[PDB]
Amino acid sequence: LALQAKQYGDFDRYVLALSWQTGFCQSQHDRNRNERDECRLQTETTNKADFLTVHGLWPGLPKSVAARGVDERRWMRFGCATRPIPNLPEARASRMCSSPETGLSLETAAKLSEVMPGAGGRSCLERYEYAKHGACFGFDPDAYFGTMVRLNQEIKESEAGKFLADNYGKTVSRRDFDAAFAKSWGKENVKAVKLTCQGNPAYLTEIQISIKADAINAPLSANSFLPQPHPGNCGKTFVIDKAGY
Ligand SMILES: [Ca+2]
Repeated sequence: LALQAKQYGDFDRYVLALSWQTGFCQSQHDRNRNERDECRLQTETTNKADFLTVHGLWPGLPKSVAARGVDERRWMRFGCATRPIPNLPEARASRMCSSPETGLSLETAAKLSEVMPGAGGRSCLERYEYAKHGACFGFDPDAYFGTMVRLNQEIKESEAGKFLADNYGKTVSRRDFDAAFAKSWGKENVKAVKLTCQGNPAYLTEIQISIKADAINAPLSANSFLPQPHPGNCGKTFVIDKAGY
């Protein structure tokens, strides 16, 4: 089912946010944070690429919102909660479950759980994510979360996901990662990716990909991406963290 905005739909992109699950857990641990049930339960699996989980799908700054004075950073920080508009209740990471239940169908909830360990349960990551990046757009939750799942799978199945899989636990260079990405989607789209790392030596924690708003309901190709200015804080070499602290 197609993902369509009903309000503030005049934005040009979506940032698919994927996290290297193992790395994510590794960081929460090293920062001395409380271990979540998703990390405490985290365990080794057959397809290493499956460690690439869904974090979210974030629409870019809507022109109609920018027109009212909202800037890129404010948008990145508050999303649907920016003022003067859309001005919806702020979604807080410290109380994700306090955000409104999305209305996601049981079927889509199950598909999401398989790839978004933080969804539902006592985390409620999907409520936080929808309140911040979807509610103000009137997105059908099913089409919204259903699209994240699809995109995550296509990524995992491309040379990008395979790259991660083959270098599981190894140190890689941003250069080769870029070649892996460019291999499936073109050299010119390498700048659509922002990588996030933690620690020193740096290890991967998240992958952010800029996708054209107009190409969101189609299988990814070399015309689905938009370059963006932030390479990330990973440096030219980083580690594809393995499961376990
Ligand atoms: Ca680890």
